[PDB]
Amino acid sequence: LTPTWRVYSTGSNVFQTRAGCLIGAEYVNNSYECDIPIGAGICASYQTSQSIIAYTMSLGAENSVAYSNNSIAIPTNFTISVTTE
Amino acid sequence: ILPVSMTKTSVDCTMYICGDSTECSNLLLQYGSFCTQLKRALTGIAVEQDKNTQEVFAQVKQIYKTPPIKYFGGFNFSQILPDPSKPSKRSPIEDLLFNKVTLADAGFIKQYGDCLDLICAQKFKGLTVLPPLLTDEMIAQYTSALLAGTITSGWTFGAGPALQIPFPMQMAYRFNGIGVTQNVLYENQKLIANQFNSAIGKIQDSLSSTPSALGKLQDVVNHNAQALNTLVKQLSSKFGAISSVLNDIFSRLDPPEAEVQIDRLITGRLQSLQTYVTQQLIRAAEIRASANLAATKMSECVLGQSKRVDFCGKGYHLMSFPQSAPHGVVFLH
Amino acid sequence: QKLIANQFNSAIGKIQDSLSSTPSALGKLQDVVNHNAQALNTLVKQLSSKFGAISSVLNDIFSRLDPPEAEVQIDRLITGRLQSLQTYVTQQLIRAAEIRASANLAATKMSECVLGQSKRVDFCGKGYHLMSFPQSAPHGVVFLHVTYVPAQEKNFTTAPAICHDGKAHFPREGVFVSNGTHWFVTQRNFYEPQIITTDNTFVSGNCDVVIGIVNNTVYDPLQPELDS
Ligand SMILES: *[C@@H]1O[C@H](CO)[C@@H](O[C@@H]2O[C@H](CO)[C@@H](O)[C@H](O)[C@H]2NC(C)=O)[C@H](O)[C@H]1NC(C)=O
Ligand SMILES: *[C@@H]1O[C@H](CO)[C@@H](O[C@@H]2O[C@H](CO)[C@@H](O)[C@H](O)[C@H]2NC(C)=O)[C@H](O)[C@H]1NC(C)=O
Ligand SMILES: *[C@@H]1O[C@H](CO)[C@@H](O[C@@H]2O[C@H](CO)[C@@H](O)[C@H](O)[C@H]2NC(C)=O)[C@H](O)[C@H]1NC(C)=O
Ligand SMILES: *[C@@H]1O[C@H](CO)[C@@H](O[C@@H]2O[C@H](CO)[C@@H](O)[C@H](O)[C@H]2NC(C)=O)[C@H](O)[C@H]1NC(C)=O
Ligand SMILES: *[C@@H]1O[C@H](CO)[C@@H](O)[C@H](O)[C@H]1NC(C)=O
Ligand SMILES: *[C@@H]1O[C@H](CO)[C@@H](O)[C@H](O)[C@H]1NC(C)=O
Repeated sequence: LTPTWRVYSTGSNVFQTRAGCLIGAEYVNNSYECDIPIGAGICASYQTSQSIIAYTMSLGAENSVAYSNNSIAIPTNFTISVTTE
Repeated sequence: ILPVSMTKTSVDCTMYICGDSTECSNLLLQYGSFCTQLKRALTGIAVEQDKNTQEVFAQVKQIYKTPPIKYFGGFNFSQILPDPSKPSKRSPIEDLLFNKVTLADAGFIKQYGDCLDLICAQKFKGLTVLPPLLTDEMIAQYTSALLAGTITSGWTFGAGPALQIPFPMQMAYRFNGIGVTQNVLYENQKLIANQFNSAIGKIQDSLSSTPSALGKLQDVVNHNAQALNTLVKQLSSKFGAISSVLNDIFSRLDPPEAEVQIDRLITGRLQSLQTYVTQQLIRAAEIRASANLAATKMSECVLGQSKRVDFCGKGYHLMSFPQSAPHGVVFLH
Repeated sequence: QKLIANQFNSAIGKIQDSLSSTPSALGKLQDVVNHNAQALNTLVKQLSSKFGAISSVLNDIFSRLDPPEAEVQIDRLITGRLQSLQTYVTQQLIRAAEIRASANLAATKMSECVLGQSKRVDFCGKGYHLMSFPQSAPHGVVFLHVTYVPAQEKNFTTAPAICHDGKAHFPREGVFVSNGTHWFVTQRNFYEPQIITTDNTFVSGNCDVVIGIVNNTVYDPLQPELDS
């Protein structure tokens, strides 16, 4: 169906996902912030020359609390924040 | 137990109503755009489900980790923290809940290659399922990060930077927050730890037992399945026509009245689709309201200590623990 | 006071820059208007549908058809358009329901953040709520939440209790911290060390039931100087 939709050739590798088959985007192992949500944790964005790339979403920045059996952290400063809603 | 999201579905009117019939496509074209509203509504519903999941679960900007040593003032959280000895980094209680909920799900299958039989056979009838944006191992990672933050930092990580604190010290200050002096904990720590361990084990026994209390999550799945089954069975309705098959109508009838015969069939099936869409939107609204309540409960019981009566459990609230469930969430108060 | 006023002024100016910026975050108010306009437009456009009839014009269908079948042709068009109106009304009610829910939430938030101070976490802004300000918007309302966010933390040494004379001492409304050699008492939300005296602690029990007690001294502010 839609015979005109040849979608050129396999210039960009076809990436197979659980949602389906995506043609026209190149998979990368780098994790970036989501731009266009494809689904199942995969998002696509326009970046660097310039092309459309597909990747795996990152939950957030890693952290590790320095826990100890005698230790506490107390602030020495404060910040006043104004937010909209 | 609180529902969070539901299944994302898409329906193709042209193929569902008139499967492989060009004459039907030309005749449906005279009705204008009778399918954009349904497609737009379904896309909005799917986006709403994804947004609901993101608001409920994505509340921390950092992925905290627990120290390798699992000694917290004598308390044992080994039955709720994930273990790396499984492909799914899930707690034993999480595994029990998923095993209990999995009698029916969407199938887990979305490649469509292995379909040679309820979903993919309905796939030939324009009922597909879109995958959730967050997989269960990312929802699990979110829950594990939230649990780690709560055990280590307490309520400090929910309003800025995570601040470390000994676990007995956080319990003593939390007790002081409800009108009980901290010497009570410092003198009955062993008894309190024993009671907590026994209570957790009884939680495991309660869930592992037969009287499944997870009816709220099962009701949504059952309703969706039954609605889809009714819609697919509705294709057999005659709607006043001599027959329910378009090919048969074209072969056995001349155009002059075949036009109205199919117009009647189109009207009946379009009415069925609009009714189904209305039912889906109403259920989407109730599920979204439930999601909003769940979000309020997470933010007010998990991220802090609540003074509201009978809001986070029954009695005098101390803390709550989140666990992930299929299209839902489970709290331990 | 001066620093806090400067921070508040800077935060308000940044709020102006955020709103005046091109990436408008006011999509919630625009979504409702867009949805209503699109629904109304499709309702208007639905008039041109033939509904399977011979023609969509009443005058043409009346002049070019006999009454025996013109009646049912008009009845078909009437039924189709009535179905369209009932549908439109249904989505109008569902949207009104959602609007009412949002309005109820907004009213509760205004009454609980603007008219008072809220202890509910992540309800009136993000952080520790101080006050909120309402602003009027077309078919909506905008809140400006002022919160308190700690910063510049420092590590210390801490104890649950301090043993002085075979007695356990506990803080009144503070924590026990130590910069090393010495021990001080400070509030738990801001660093303000103080000497641990009998007016900063209360005595309960002995020095063999609390895990982690530390030997130290508690100063008596009455006997040494007012010994006359
Ligand atoms: C928090 O830290 C900031 C930056 O170190 C302090 O701001 C400085 O304050 C001093 C005196 O008030 C000024 O001379 C500097 O010009 C300020 N610099 C900046 C970058 O703001 C602030 O006073 C601290 N707040 C506390 C300790 O409560
Ligand atoms: C907390 O106490 C339990 C006692 O049952 C310790 O043993 C765990 O028991 C559960 C339930 O049978 C098992 O699923 C775990 O595998 C057991 N843990 C281990 C290490 O064998 C548990 O270890 C204790 N947790 C602590 C001390 O953190
Ligand atoms: C913690 O800070 C206090 C205050 O600076 C230190 O207490 C001593 O206080 C006397 C009284 O003025 C000073 O003459 C000493 O110089 C202070 N000691 C030091 C090392 O500065 C206390 O010693 C500090 N504790 C540490 C650094 O472990
Ligand atoms: C505070 O001083 C007492 C002084 O007795 C310490 O008590 C220890 O234990 C018994 C007495 O209960 C005796 O052996 C000694 O008097 C002490 N030393 C040892 C090695 O036992 C007590 O341990 C001190 N507290 C802290 C936190 O050091
Ligand atoms: C606290 O002390 C206990 C005592 O053995 C130890 O098991 C645990 O690892 C310690 N926790 C720390 C140092 O964070
Ligand atoms: C305490 O030291 C640890 C060292 O890993 C650091 O991560 C933490 O930020 C420090 N907390 C302070 C300085 O309040």
